[PDB]
Amino acid sequence: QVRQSPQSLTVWEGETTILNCSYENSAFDYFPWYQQFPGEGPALLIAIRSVSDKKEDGRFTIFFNKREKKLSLHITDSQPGDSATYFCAATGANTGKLTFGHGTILRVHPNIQNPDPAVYQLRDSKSSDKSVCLFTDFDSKDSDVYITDATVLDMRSMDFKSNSAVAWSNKSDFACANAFNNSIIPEDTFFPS
Amino acid sequence: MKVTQMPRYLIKRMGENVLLECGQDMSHETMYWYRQDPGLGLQLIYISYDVDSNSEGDIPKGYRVSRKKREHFSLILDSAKTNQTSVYFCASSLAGTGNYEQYFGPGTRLTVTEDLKNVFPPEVAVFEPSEAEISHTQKATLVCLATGFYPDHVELSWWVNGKEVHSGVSTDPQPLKEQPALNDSRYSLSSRLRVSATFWQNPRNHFRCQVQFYGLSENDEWTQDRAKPVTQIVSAEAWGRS
Repeated sequence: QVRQSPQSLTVWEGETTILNCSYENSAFDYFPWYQQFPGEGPALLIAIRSVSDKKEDGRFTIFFNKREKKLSLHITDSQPGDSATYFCAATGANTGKLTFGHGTILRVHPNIQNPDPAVYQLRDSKSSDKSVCLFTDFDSKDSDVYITDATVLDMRSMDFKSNSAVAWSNKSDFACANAFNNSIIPEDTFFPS
Repeated sequence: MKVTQMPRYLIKRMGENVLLECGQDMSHETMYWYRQDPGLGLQLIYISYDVDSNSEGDIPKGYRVSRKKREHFSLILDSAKTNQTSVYFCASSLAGTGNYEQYFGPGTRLTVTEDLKNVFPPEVAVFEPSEAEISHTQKATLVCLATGFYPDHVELSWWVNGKEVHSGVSTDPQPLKEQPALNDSRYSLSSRLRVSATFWQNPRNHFRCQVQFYGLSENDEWTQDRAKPVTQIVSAEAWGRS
């Protein structure tokens, strides 16, 4: 068993990401981390040996603590392009194959230079009752922005990569104020008519 | 130096034979088949250490493997089950121990479905930018919604004036179930394209969101009244407006 925590993590550009791992087999002696970008296969990123307590490669650093059988990957100065799933893996002289942890999903929001939280309703270019609410800078947890009744009759999707969220409906009575928890969203959220 | 996989997308009915293929040009001795499922990690199905030297991984049940050339490694499901819906990755390394870097293919997303009548192409709609956004920011965000599709095998792109664009595009990372509580739920995906207010305001400009859907093939039988959900593109287009 190789165990990672957390299952997923959301960070801001610039912040230090810390990814935790632990292992039960004290016969593990080699610990590579694999990085998997969206829609791609995993790729070897950085590895350390049991004989060593710290491995550095630019922005990426594995600290390794043999005794508590714990290690962690640090990414200083996190970049949007670091958004990926990170797998901690382990093997020893006397363990077959390579043993992967279940991975940590990392999402890095790009920095927001001038926050403009705003909600706009957009009409379908083709004649219908359909509309979309577009929430710019909605994050200036993320999904708490949404009303998830039971009432709204909508569908919802957030884009961590552009700091935006949408919600949409086929109901012509649909209004963007009822899609969102106004108590929780950014304080200066603009709702132009 | 690359690992290749074919096909990239697959939709099969339960009980069918399925063949996944992996190539590799690095003269690597060892090859691997993994599957990747939500929450679980990379799970090893079979490892191959030399031609006809295949060894079980942790989850070999329901799978068979073929290594007749050093450059290829085949994964076979003799009778596909719905719980074999997954993303399959092959890999290779120089020799078979864990100490060697594994090079992974780009993946095959396989969906095994109880009945092909569950397969639906997407509907696509483009939403015109809000005038309130244009007034406030001098920029105009179009939104594309791809809805109602199954399986979640799509690629969305934007075409402006007949050319694919990437600049100012942000697409949802993955399709989302419309009804997360249903195994056979259909999916939606959204995307935004942001341009300047003057670019949107030019009635000469046109903006097409295109979704490539990967669906049924010629081998698949179809008797339904509705159109056969084959691999196809579905688009929606809007024109700039003074």
